[PDB]
Amino acid sequence: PQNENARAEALNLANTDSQYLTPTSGSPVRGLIQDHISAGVWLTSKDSF
Amino acid sequence: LSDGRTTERGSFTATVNDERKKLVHEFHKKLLSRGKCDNCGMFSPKFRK
Amino acid sequence: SSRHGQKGVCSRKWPTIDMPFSETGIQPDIIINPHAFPSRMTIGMFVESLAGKAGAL
Amino acid sequence: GVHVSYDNSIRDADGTLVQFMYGGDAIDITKESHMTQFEFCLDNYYALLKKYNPSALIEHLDVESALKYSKKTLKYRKKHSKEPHYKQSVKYDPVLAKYNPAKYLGSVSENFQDKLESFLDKNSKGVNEKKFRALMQLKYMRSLINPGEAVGIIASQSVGEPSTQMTLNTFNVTLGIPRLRE
Amino acid sequence: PEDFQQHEQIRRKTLKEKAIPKDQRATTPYMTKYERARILGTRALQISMNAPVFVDLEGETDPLRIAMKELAEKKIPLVIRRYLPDGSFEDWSVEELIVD
Amino acid sequence: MDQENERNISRLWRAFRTVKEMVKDRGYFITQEEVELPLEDFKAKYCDSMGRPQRKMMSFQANPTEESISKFPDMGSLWVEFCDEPSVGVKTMKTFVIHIQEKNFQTGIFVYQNNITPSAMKLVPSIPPATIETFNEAALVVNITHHELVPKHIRLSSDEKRELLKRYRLKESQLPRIQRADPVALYLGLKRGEVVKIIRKSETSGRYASYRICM
Amino acid sequence: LVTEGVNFQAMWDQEAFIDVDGITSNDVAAVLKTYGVEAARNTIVNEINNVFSRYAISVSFRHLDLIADMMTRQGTYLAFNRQGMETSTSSFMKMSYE
Amino acid sequence: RASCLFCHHFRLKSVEVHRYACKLRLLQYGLIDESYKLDEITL
Amino acid sequence: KSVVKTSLKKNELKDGATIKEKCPQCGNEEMNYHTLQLRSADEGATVFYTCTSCGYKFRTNN
Repeated sequence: PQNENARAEALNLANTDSQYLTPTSGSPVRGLIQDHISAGVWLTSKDSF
Repeated sequence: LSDGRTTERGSFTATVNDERKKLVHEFHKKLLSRGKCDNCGMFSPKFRK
Repeated sequence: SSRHGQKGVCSRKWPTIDMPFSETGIQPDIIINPHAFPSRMTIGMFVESLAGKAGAL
Repeated sequence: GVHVSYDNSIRDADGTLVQFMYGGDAIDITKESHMTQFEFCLDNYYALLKKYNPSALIEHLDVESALKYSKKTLKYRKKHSKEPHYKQSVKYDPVLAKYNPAKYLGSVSENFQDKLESFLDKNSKGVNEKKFRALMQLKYMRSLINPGEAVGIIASQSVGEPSTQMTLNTFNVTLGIPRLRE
Repeated sequence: PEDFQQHEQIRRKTLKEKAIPKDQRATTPYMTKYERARILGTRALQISMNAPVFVDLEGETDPLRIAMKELAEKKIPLVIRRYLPDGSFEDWSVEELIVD
Repeated sequence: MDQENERNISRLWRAFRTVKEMVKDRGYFITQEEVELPLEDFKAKYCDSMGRPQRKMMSFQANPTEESISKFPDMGSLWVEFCDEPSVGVKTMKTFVIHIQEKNFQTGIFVYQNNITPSAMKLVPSIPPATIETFNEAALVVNITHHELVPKHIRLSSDEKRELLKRYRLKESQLPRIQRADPVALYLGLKRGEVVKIIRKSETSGRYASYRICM
Repeated sequence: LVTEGVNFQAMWDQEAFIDVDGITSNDVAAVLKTYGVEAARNTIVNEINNVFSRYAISVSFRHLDLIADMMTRQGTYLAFNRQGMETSTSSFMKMSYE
Repeated sequence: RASCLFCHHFRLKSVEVHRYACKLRLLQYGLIDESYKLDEITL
Repeated sequence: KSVVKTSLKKNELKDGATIKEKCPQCGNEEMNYHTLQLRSADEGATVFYTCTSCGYKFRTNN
């Protein structure tokens, strides 16, 4: 964008932070993906000291 | 017009537009087919495109 | 691509110093993510990978 | 260009009305996901108190009107619960039909009112209720729609984007998109 | 002549029949994400055109974030006109609105 | 023996039970057990000694409850008419055109059996102070307001249509339009320009009052 | 029961075995002819939700109530097509469809 | 095709033609109830 | 009138494709499969499930 009535509308209406829930079902659309899941089982284990 | 049901510039909504095209499509249904001019017997023959 | 259908872009040319060495000091060439396999189930890449060991002698 | 207006009537861009509140109770789907998580909002009460901070807030909006007219229709509906829909007592409309949810604290559609009450009757252990009726009728107030929201486009993408998944085929009635085209 | 004036007095009578007065306003007391993203838009486009500023700006060159500094401390001289769809409207200020 | 003569009275009974639900809904004074009129008690009053019914016995007149007249200030008498001819004649209407016009009702209902002559349809709007609403008695077996997919319609009066078109600042022709020939608009007898109120039990938030207008 | 055909008038005559105040179909243009328009509206939000449920895609009813109240704004089952747009006001929208 | 070169009116009668036109005067205002009341005057 | 099973009866289909996966909507651990591969070959196994007590349908995406 090229003007300051749009730099606020690329922050406070259409950022990737108000787009956390999709309006189709209310589900969340944003989350880790493949290996950032499989590090949780190793980080939050009971052997990981 | 003394009421607020219309203005000088008129009111035109979707259902009024619905009730307007229905007459004109029926107005152009009736006038297209007829036997004679009926002010009189003085009528004209058909046309063809 | 390998010979089992595992495409993939060269995502980042990674410096050889911050890259894990091995048994000898061998550093690898193509890091492929083991999360790629369970949707593919290309075990033919796994048995190619250890018979490349067993062909290299 | 079907948009919510500033009095919550769903209106097309040339004024021609479509609905009277958005979907029944004027809630965005993107805000309601904890609205029936009454167990959760009890737990984090004090944190969610000062997010929905009523201190500088409850003096600029009407309070004790919707708290009273609802309890007519909470008591008056207890008469005709054993009735079919044609025999219904048609005197009293719901509370939203008189009172704007953006203005009157406690004005609440008839499905959310009956579910806080069922939470405040079954699961009550040292748990109070006047501490909790404030928040979970203020959270309903905060989680309304925004007047001006493009619910004409947003609904039309709730038919579009899942529809690149329903080309599945035979393992009667028409299924998937060739049903949806009809 | 007065065929401008007869053309003018009708408008200012029309424009007075649509302002819903302040004791009879009937919309939300909130700043519903669309005032807030545009009040911060237009005010940031005033500071870029030498508007008088009324805050201790602390080395903040970014013209958008200056308006946020005045939004959270209520120094904005704006008035929101919310059009009800027949043409009537309610001139809300920025003080009497309540932010999220 | 009683092949047709069992069904034709049982279908006519629920048809009669429909009509004493179409009159009570509009605001008139019909009693409780006249709505619930039992078929055993029906045939012992409205059927001949040979078991056949005469519909000339079946016709009646209704008068509005004056609580509803406190809301609809001019609601006249309603006449319910039936027909013992499968072919309604244009001169059978002339008996009934006059009987409305002479007796000075406001609202008329004609029940028929199979068809009306289209020549008899010329006489239908020809009493301009009154109204005539025809009904096929084979089409009135079951009330279509008891069915779950139809919500409870409520017709409105002038002191709340004016509290509507001033509320939402509308015009008349901006509401959702309901047809003239709709079988609910033919049920409650909606004129043009009368907003009806639908309390539809929504699938999300329960009861949800919407409004709708007849054009 | 399930009937592979639509005829409401004859099913009313079968009242001893069918509760005649619960019958539900998919032919919306037949419910509109018999059961008013308000039941032609509650069928549409069922028949749309009978497509997204079999594939387990829970679209919200607030999206469907808006669509069904747009098709049923004129009392008739208006589709979304060239014939359905023919009643409109803003005429560039008509030109810019097709 | 609705025309006649000899009477130079329409083929329909000058009371049938006036009946449809005078409805269309009403339907360029926001009123439909008064449009179907013009057919109450046929004598 | 035929001497083989021309059509099913109302009980003659009793599937047994039991996998021990968790169900959220009715808790039936038993859940069948169906044998397909939907998208172009840049996509995992589309070899479905179907829940077996409440009628829930399941998609084996990836």
